[PDB]
Parts: sequence; C-alpha cells; structure tokens
Amino acid sequence: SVIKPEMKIKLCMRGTVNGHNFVIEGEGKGNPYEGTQILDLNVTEGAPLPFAYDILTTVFNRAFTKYPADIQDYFKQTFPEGYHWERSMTYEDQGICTATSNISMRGDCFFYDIRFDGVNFPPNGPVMQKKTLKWEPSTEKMYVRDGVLKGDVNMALLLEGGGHYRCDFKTTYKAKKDVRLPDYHFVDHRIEILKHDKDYNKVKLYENAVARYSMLPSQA
Amino acid sequence: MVSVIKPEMKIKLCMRGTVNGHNFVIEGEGKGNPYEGTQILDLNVTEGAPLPFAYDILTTVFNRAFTKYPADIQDYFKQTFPEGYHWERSMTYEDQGICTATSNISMRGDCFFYDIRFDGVNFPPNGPVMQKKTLKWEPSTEKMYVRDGVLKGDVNMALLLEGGGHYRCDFKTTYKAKKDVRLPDYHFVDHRIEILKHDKDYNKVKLYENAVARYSMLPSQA
Amino acid sequence: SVIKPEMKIKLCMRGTVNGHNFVIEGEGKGNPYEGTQILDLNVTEGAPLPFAYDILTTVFNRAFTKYPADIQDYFKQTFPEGYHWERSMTYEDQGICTATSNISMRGDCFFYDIRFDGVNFPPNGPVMQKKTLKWEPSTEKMYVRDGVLKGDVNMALLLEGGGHYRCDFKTTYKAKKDVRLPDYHFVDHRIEILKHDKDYNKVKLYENAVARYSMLPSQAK
Amino acid sequence: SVIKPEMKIKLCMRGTVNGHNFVIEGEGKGNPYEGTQILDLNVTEGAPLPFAYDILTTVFNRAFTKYPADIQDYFKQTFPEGYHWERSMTYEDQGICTATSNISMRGDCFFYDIRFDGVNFPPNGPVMQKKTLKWEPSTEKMYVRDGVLKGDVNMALLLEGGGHYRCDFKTTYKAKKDVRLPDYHFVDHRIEILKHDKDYNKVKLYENAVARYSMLPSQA
Repeated sequence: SVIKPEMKIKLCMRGTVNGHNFVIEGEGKGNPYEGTQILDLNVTEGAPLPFAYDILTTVFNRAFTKYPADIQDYFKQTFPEGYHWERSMTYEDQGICTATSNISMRGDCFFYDIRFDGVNFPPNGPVMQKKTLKWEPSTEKMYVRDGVLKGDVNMALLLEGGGHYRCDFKTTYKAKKDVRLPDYHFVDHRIEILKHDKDYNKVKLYENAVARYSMLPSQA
Repeated sequence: MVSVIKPEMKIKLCMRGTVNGHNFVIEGEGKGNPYEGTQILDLNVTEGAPLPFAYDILTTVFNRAFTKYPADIQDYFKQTFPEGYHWERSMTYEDQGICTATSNISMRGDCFFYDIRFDGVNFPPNGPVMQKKTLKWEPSTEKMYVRDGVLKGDVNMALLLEGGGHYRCDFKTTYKAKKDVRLPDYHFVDHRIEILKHDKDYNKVKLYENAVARYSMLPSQA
Repeated sequence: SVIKPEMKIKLCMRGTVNGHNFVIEGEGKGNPYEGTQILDLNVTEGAPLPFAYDILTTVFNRAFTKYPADIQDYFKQTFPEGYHWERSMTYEDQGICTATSNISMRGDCFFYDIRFDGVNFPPNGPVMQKKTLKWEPSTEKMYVRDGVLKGDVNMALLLEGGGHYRCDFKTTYKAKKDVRLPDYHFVDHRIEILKHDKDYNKVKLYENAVARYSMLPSQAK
Repeated sequence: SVIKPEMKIKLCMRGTVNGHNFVIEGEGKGNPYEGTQILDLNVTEGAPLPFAYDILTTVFNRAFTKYPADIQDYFKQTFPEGYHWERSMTYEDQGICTATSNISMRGDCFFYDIRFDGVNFPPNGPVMQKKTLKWEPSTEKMYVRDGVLKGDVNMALLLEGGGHYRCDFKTTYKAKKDVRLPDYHFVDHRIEILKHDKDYNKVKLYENAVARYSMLPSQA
C-alpha cells in the first residue's frame, strides 16, 4: 500500500467568513490505520480571526480512520490518485458554511488544497462572539449515493455558558478513480484542540476516527 | 432501588394520523424490557386500511423508557414515571416530505399507554414513501442534549430502498418530562428498529426495537 | 358556476401545538372572484391557547383568490368536488407546523375539515411567548409539480418591540378532478386579524389574495 | 449623490463548484434608478464550465433597483463607501451554494470582488446536466435584522421538460456606514440571459429589479 503506517500532512486553507478573508497553513502527521492525527495550524493572513475557530477544525481527511477489515475503506483505496470532498455545514441559527478540499499525495505526505466559506452568521451568535468550547464527539453516517460516498453528521458545539449549538454536516467524498464502494456504516469521531494561543493564530489539533457497523444484533 | 418501571412492562397505544390526506387509526399492544432496551409491539390498522404509503415512516413513532442506560448517564425517561412525559418530533425527508408527531406517554400498573398523533405532508406521488419502495430503516445513532430544561434528541435516519440506495430523513425530537428529573450530559442512543413480520398490506405488523445509551467510545486527549 | 359571487364558509380545526390540544370552529363569508373573505373564529376546546394565534391564521382556501382571465384558476375549477391541501410551516428557530385541510362545498357554503400540529417551539420564543403582531403581506410562488399545484411562500411575523420572525411555507394543493393546470405565477396576500378578545377565544379574520404574473416585462432578444 | 443615472460595472468572480475551479470577469453598465443593467461575462479560467450557468447569474448588486420615494433605499445610501453581501442558495436536491460579494465604487463605476462556491450537487441532477432554461421572475422579501438588511427569495429554475427546480435564497446585505433602514418591503426581479455562446464562456446578462410595498390595502 502507498498509505504508510505514518503519513505527513501539509495543507493550505483560503477562506472568507462574515466577509473576512483569511489564510491558514498547516502541517502535521498521523497514523492512518490507527485513525489518529495531529496538525499544527498557523494563521498567515487575516489574523486575528473574528469568529470561532471551531467552525474550521473539521475541515482541517478520512484516510485517517481506523477501518475494520469487514468494512470497505473508500478512502485509502483512492490513493495515490487521491480524492476531493465537498461539505455543507448548516447551523441552527442559519449560518451556513461550505468547504471543498482536494487531497493529493507525494511520497509519505498528503497535501490538502482547501476552500472555506461562511455566510449569514448572526452578529451576536456564538460563532461571531466566540462562545464555543469544543465540538462534542460524533457519529457520522456513511452511505453510497450515485456512485460516490456521502457522510452526514449531526454536530454540536458545547457553549461557554452551557448548552449546545447545533450544526448539520452533509459531505460528499469523491474518489479520483474507480474503487469498491462500502456498505452503510458509521464513523465515530472525537476532534479536539489540544493547544491554542490567545487569538488562535497557532493551534494544535487532534482527531480520532474509527469506523464500525452497528453492534446491535439484528433480529430479522 | 425499587422502581415503578418493572423489568418487564406492557404497552398499549393508539395512533391517529393523516398522511397525504389519508386518515387512519392504528392500535398496538406489546411488551418489553426497559432496562435491556428491547421491546416488541403488535400493531393493527383499524381505520384507513390498507395504508397507501410506506409503513416504515410510522415505526419510530410507535418510547425511550425502553433504552438500556448505563449507570453513569442520567436516564431522563425512567425518572419521569409514573407521571410520564410527552414528546414532539419533526421528521424532514430529503424530498421535502415532512412528518410531525406528538406522543403522550402515561403508565398504570405494569403498562405504558401512548396517545399518538401522526401527520405527513407533501410526499411526492412517485417517491418511495407513496410508492412503498422502502425496505427498512438502518440502525442509527441519536444525539441527546439538554436545552431549556428538557431533553432534545436529533438523529440522521436512512431508509434502505428497493433496488438499492438510501432515502434520508432528519429527525428532531423534544422529550418533555411531566415532573422534575435529573438531566443527563450530552450522550448517544444507538438504535436498531426492525419489522419482524407483516401481512401483505401491513395491516398487521410485528415491530422490534433495541436501543442502548452510551458516551463516545473514544478517549479524550485534552 | 357552482362558485357564486358570495360564498359562506364553515370550518372545524382540531390541533395540537407544544402538546396542547385545542379545537376551533369558524363561520364566515367572502367573495371568491374578488379574492376577499371574513371569518369569525371561536375556540371551543383548549382555551386559553398558550401560543401565538397568528400561527393558525393562514390555515383558516385559495378559491378566495382574484384570478385574471389569463391565468388558469386551479381552485375554482375543482368545484363542486373540491380539493384538499397539505402544508409545512418551518420557522427559523426550527419550530415546525403541519396542516391538512379538506375543502368541500354544499350549496353556497364551503366546508373545511382541518388538522393542525406544531412541534418543537422553543419555550422562550415568540410563538410560546405570544410576541407576534401580524403576518406581513406576502407573495406566494405557484408552480405545477407532478400534476398538482405547489405554492411556496416566505412568511414573516412582525414582532412586538420590532423585527421579524421568519417561516417558510410549502403547500401542495390537490384537486379531486382533472382541471386545466396554470403556468408559473404569483399570489399576493394580505391576511389580517380585524378583532380579537383578550385571549383570542374570539377572532375576526380577513384575507385579500390576488393572482398575477410578474409585473416586469421580458427583454427582447 | 455619487450614484449617477448611468453607472459602469467591473467584476471578478472566483469560484469552485463540484470541485471545479473557475474565474469569470465581467463588465457592463446599468441605470440604478431604473433598476436595470446589462453585463457581459467572460470565463477566463476553468472553461468550459461543467454546470448550469444559471446558478451563477444572481451573484453577478441591489444598487440597481428602482426604489420609490417612500421606501428607504439601503443600497444607494451606502455609497461611496459601499457594502458587501453574503448569500446561501439551498436547492431542493440539497446542492448548496454560497457567495460573498464586496461592492466598491470609483467615479461612475462599481467594482465587485466575488467568491462563489457550490457543493453536493447530484451528478445526474439539472445543475450538473445543464438542464436549466432560466430563472423565473421573483419577489424577494426585504427585512431588517440586527441593524443590517436581509433579503429572502423563493427562486425557481424552469427546466428542459417544463417543470421547475426550486432554490431558497437567504442574503444579508451589509452597509459600510450608517444608513436609514427601510421598513419591510419587496423587490420584484426578472433576470435573463440575453445571449450566450455554446459553452457559456461568453454570456450577456440583464436584470430588472423594482422595490415596492404590497399593493393590497390594509383593512385593519
């Protein structure tokens, strides 16, 4: 396999949120077969960001997912040619983000070219007031649609004053070559900011992701 | 400790509904094991048979008291008895068919009683609901979170279709206790709902659910 | 025509909002070809209602629409047999209402049998806190889909103390016989509560609705 | 006033739809007090576009709106400083587009700096199969929220075959200086492609927009 037990990551995100332009560079490494990874992210244009950094973090690669052998791994199969994915993120106060990420590979390093856009966030809402603490861990539902793989996940930001702020993710993952498509399944995630400075100019970010079927037995 | 929710509980319910303008009534009787998160219902269409739409759109409306809760997650549902609770749900399908439901859940003795209203609007006539092209719901993971002193649960649901592929529905439920109960932290309920048996028109259906609550299985690094 | 210049209206709404059951009866009259009507509405079960009465009022009949001769009138064509319609009302704080109304006629009177449900309204939102003043006038977009007529409208409640609370309506209107189907067109509305008592047990309700094409010409190529 | 009876237009849009990157330049002119304008658009990168051009056209300036004297004109008031706007475009098959446009002025010319993104369009749907004929004329609902102006409009594309494909627009318009805010009102639109070459590399585009209150009298 061209996907090595350890893979490096280099990325560039260009984005606009609430009319504010920014650029973030990232580099890191992970263990694709263990489903873990760490990124160091640096804001290079647009500092200090005026919005909650958490809206960006799930856009900073399902190749980093532990797949059991009885679930087809759409993502690792797509390399070396790679894949791109598209996502809409619809927040409960009708802020909407979109993102597109093109994922390529050279040697033992993935490269991501990322676009991120955010519109219609209310000025006193938790994104523009930076009142989020973290995403909760989540379970993404993965299902084939029209020859590509979709993943939908109900996401929730824990808020500074207590309670949660909900966002619905709809992602489409698109291999650049023909691969075997998987059966319906789940990817459980936990994404965490491990360290940040005061304005989130420098952020260290970790994700754990593991695929599974339901382990509830079927009675029919 | 001793609970009014016994290891086995019976169920009696009545659903009154309208889908695509078609009125119907369904009666159900069954039993389950609330602490094991399992249950079986026998359902009979008593008015409006045969139904002209996919029976699967109804099945998650036929009680989170039937959920296996680990000791370290507050069980919102079992705490609320005997007084009970009601819940409200919207079910938004990807072709903009929309269903709503309200269910009032009470208890007498060893039996739960549900009084259910179900409505569905704007299902496309050639879509999988009105063409009865669904096979089952997939198993699911519902996200539970407190808001305004009550419990919300949201779940991304998918119907497997005849011929392949899935038809998606977004569920938003609010669960509302009739008495004060200890509120849980954010958590998950994994479900698998299954029709075990049905006659040709689904006038008689046997329905099973397994539901288990959990936190994430993944450790935290931070 | 079986639709006379003045028609009477009788209706019954049975509903549940936020778990609260209620029943409302209505009686009134209007002028179908002028697009105007008045209803007198009385809560007979569930009083006093604990939610904003405005969420109900557009559910209390597009036969009352002034249709120009060059737009097919889906609604008047379907009588005497009548029609039913189905609606979802998605509010911006994710309260959702559904309604189904079956509309029949006997003699000079329309009859509506209505079901109304509302779920997941936030307890401190403007519906459960009765902070609405009125619906703004609106423009509904009408289009045929799969042999029946859809109408979608962006609606807005003006709030006490200012600003608006938005709701997206999606309605399907279903004739009980074959009728000539219209081209894409618009229905402009203004619905108004003319009078109510303290708890809205007794409400007097008016609607004006007029169909049209766009007022803007198409540019020659 | 700095808004002359005829104003020129220059714009650049950079975008990504379905993972396809493109750039479009435009130039034109219009009559802001008549609510009319014409643009000639030229695809400079990413030609030919693989998706229906109609998804772009409403992103190619409410300063071109006929405002009666009794409705405050949010858009003309904000010049010369200008404004930016943000929009989400949610299609009924859950394709979603976002756009952000920054509108500035120099002399008798408007300048637009536009970003457009489109995600999750079905591969055999009418956008990616280029089955759209036009937008229908529309009525946008304009209402103040949190000190800025929102406009929401139910849009419909007429399709090859004669049915319609629906999209819901939510726009926030954001002045760069304090302006008199309008009461709730309507903007009626008709946008039309007047001429195009085979692949829509070159498009001539017209919009007519007119603000009004409801014509219907109030009985209360």
